[PDB]
Amino acid sequence: GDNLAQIGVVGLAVMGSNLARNFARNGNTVAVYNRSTDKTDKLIADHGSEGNFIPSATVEEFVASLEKPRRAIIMVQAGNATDAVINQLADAMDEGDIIIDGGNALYTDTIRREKEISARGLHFVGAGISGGEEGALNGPSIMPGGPAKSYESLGPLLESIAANVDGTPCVTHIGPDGAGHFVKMVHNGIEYADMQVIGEAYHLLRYAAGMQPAEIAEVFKEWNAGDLDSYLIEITAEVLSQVDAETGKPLIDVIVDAAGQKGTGRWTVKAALDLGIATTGIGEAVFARALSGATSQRAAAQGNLPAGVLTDLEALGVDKAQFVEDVRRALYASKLVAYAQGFDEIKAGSDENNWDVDPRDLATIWRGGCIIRAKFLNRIVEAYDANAELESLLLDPYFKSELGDLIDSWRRVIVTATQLGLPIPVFASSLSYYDSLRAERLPAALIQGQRDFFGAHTYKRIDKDGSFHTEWSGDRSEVEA
Amino acid sequence: DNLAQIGVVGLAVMGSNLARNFARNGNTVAVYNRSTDKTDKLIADHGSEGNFIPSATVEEFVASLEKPRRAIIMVQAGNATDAVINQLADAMDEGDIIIDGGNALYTDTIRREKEISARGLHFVGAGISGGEEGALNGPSIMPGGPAKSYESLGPLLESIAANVDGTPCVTHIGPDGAGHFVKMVHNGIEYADMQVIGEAYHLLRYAAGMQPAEIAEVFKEWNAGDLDSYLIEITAEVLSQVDAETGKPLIDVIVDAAGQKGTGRWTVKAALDLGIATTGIGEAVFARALSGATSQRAAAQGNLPAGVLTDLEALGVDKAQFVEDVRRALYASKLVAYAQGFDEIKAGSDENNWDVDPRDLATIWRGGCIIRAKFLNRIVEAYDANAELESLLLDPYFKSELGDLIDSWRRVIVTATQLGLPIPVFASSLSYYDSLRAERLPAALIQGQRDFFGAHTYKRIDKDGSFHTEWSGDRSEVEA
Repeated sequence: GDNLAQIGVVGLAVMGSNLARNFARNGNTVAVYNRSTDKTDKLIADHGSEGNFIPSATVEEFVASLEKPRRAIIMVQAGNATDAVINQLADAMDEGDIIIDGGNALYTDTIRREKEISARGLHFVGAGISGGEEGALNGPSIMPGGPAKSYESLGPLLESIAANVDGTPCVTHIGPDGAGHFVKMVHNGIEYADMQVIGEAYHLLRYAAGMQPAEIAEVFKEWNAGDLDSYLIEITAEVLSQVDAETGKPLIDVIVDAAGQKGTGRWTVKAALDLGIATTGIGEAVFARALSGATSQRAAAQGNLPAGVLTDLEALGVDKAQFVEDVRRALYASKLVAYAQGFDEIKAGSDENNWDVDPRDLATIWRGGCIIRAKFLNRIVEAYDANAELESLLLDPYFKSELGDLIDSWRRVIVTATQLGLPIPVFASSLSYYDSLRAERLPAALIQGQRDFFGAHTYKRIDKDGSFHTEWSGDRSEVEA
Repeated sequence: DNLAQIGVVGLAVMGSNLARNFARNGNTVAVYNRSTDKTDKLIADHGSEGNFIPSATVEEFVASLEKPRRAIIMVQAGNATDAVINQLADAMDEGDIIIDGGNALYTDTIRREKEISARGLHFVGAGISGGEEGALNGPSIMPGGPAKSYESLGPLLESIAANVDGTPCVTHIGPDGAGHFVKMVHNGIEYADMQVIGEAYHLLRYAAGMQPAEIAEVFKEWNAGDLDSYLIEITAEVLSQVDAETGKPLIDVIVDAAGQKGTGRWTVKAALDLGIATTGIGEAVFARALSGATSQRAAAQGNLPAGVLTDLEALGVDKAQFVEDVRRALYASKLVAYAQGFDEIKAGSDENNWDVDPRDLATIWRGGCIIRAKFLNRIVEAYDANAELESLLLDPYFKSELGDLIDSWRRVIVTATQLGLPIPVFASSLSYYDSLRAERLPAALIQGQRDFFGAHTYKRIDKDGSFHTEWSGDRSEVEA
């Protein structure tokens, strides 16, 4: 009846609350539960006007106040807190019901949980939810994984709260089991890289070009008009514009430059290492966060490492404005490299786990409700639309056409930065990855040689299939392995 | 009597070679292998090398060991290793010693310690380097476990360990998984050492135009100086080898796909979760992953725009100043890799309660290991002078060297970029260096970005406490 809810949310911290309210604000009847009932009461009291909520003090009431097939969404801390609730819902649920973790869960746990829960006759969906607390309230990006029959009852509910971009719901069936939580973690990694490339551009503009932060804010606003158009560059301009009331100096000059990597960024570069994917952009970005928090080591390194002979833009004879454009092109290229790696990681996760994930879906639903939202994503959708089996976003004709006009600026940026001794982790590592991909012969041939010498590790040959070994200690003849 | 002092479980190449190491060094060695065919091949071929006491069952193997019983496990890492451990503990006496010598994950070793520690026994996780020739001819052995066990075990281990200037390349590392942890960091450092040699060889061949034969000759020249290493010495051989079938240099015929299928990745994962910037080892592992992506390489080869490129001739760069500039970029990039590697040891040591002495490692890595080089003595000296040295880069010797390395370092990154050649570790290392020097890093901006979109608080250089700016409202600042 109308006394039954279409969806329910277990765990009413700010995030679980915001998501329940979002379901209620878009005309869904929503059941809400929390072990400590005090939280439930505070939702009803302070936000009950936003729509039609059905509160329960027990798990068995919650499950009884839900229409069928029963959709419940868990929004408690990741790990053991989560498994607790999952077991409680299955004890109480009937066969054919759908259980959903919407918390930030390692995708390996999601596969374990999906096997066990499906075996118990139920249905398990792991659902990535970006946008933090704001997105959860006003429109997130939803990335759900589980049985495709479950998105049939779940899909239209999520399409009602999801961020909308040009009439299209920023949510779609990702693939089976852990695909959703996997793609959310890749998206958290591709954000560290986005924040890092912007940082690098800012650093080169402040210390090579001698631009104050208010003036750099203006340059980002103008770049936000072009191809780089993104929510992150938009807000970066707001931050650099800010002034500290107390001191009168730019707010950024009064913030301790120490940013922990205590987040998801490190899980992305780990699966990359496990799937054998060169994610140098996200890696360098995660590493750069670690280095910033080395307070004792930075204090001791300060002014104590030799710089070498350094020049400036004036002595090089470099026009400020030409250099600003060059940094913009270096930024763009480095973002492309980061994304090409991230989408490689997606394709490798998908093959390893037989997921059949469509990169087009991710590029489409990441246009709203998350921090990486940018017009840029549309060209990734188009690229895969033109060639499902594109071996790299770099090889898409549009992007390959762009690289043609980026490359010289990119090279000039790494050269100039070295000549002024300025930190450029992603810009420089992206160009090395680029020049690596385009090379006919890499120094791995010699690594194979070293390994065969010290460990009889074997090497393959260009002209003949199978493994081979040189009798290094012996006659230096070559034999089959 | 008629008892073995030490026993080896796992009679494949590592294990048979190890058992044969103990025997050749005049200990009596018990040998047992689940499948008995291997236990036979050993006695059949290498039984003449020393006194082996072979067993078909775990009971017989444990019956042949002198008390306190010492058995080394040399089998597949993972489920195969956890099984042999229970089979041993189910037959051993209180006070006996189980040693795992395989490439174990250090978190399983810490857990295996407490499981076995409980049952009255002692558990040792021992990193064994040097592959199969080192297992026979002299490995570096990095044992972690209870100190009171090294007393029984050390003298046996010192009898087979690689020996350098009369000092044995084995010593107690620290409690539980300390030994397996430093073995994993030694393997990560090995990838960086190999990658920097690659980058140099690449710039000598593609920027200077030297053929393999000539690169060999300049590598033996560098081996007389400060860079003396086993890796550079073998590199010159590899580079001199000619493939008989075609007549072209053997490395021109090798598929240039390394493959990161090793333990190099376990180092970066550990670094990532310990809050340590491992850009050298990281980029080294990344470069291996990239080399192996055949189909993406076939597709990108000749299809990505290079830009305008120059050569050394048009830059007016002298070949001889360039080859010495490359030598210094390699020396500095390797020094960055070692400093990050030793920061990971500090962190991992501090994360547990290990008190690991970095000096022991630089000392026992001088033999057995592929990374053995004269350079390690300088790391020992750096930590003798300052036990709390914040970075190897700051140790006065290393810092004095960097003074003379930095200008060549910058010219190499610059020249490589202008010739479109890939130099990942050389370039990652310089940004890390320039990061360490910077008074203000981009993390200040990142804190601002996070406070705006996630109310993720920030800190201030003047006042104390955490602060947030009402970005969506007044844009004022309110402590939280």
